[PDB]
Amino acid sequence: ESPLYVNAKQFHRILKRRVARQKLEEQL
Amino acid sequence: KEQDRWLPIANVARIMKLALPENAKIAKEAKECMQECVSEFISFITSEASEKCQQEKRKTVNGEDILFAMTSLGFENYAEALKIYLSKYRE
Amino acid sequence: GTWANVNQGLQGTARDILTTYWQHVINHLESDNHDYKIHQLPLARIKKVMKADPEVKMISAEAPILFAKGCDVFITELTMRAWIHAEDNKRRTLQRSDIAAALSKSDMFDFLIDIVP
Repeated sequence: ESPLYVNAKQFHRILKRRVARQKLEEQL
Repeated sequence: KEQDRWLPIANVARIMKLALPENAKIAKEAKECMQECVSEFISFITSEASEKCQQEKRKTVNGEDILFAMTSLGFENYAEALKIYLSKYRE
Repeated sequence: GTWANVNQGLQGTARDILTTYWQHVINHLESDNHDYKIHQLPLARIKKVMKADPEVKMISAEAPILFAKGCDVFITELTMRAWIHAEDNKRRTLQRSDIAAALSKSDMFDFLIDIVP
């Protein structure tokens, strides 16, 4: 449902995309 | 500028239709989901390439940068297949 | 192997079909006589998705061209993977939950966890 560990090659980029998406959503 | 984040749904749905047998239907929410998935595919890979570019103080993201990002992020099959396409485009 | 993602999480007939689709893709990409003008997804819209990222500066024409091809393949293979679940439920309509089920079969799709929880 919500795993702690995901694809090791993708994890850090996933976190970085979450930050980027939050910034975009603030802009609206 | 907000709508820039997503590929056009009509084009996405068209590719989906061709991926399915002629008798198949696609739900509204499936088309929208796919639009979001493939749009994220671009942004996810692009972000990886972009950061490497920024770190190296380079200004242009090129084809090799996309392929490199693809293999870094675990899309090795995409990177290998598209390497063919890139070299052909550059000859 | 470099081709592990082609059938990761797939079994039987579904495995064979996705493998065959990838062979079809590879053979196409190895082809000459490519028209770099005609795409199912517009190069300009691909480039706009890329530029939505404020970190991106200049983009070589190569990059949207590669994404145009890669995105076609991505949509097709994910749609085909999703279709397995529709057929397993004896349905002719592809639903969102079918895409969600397909995603959970391969860790290649982990990047979509926030898009399709």
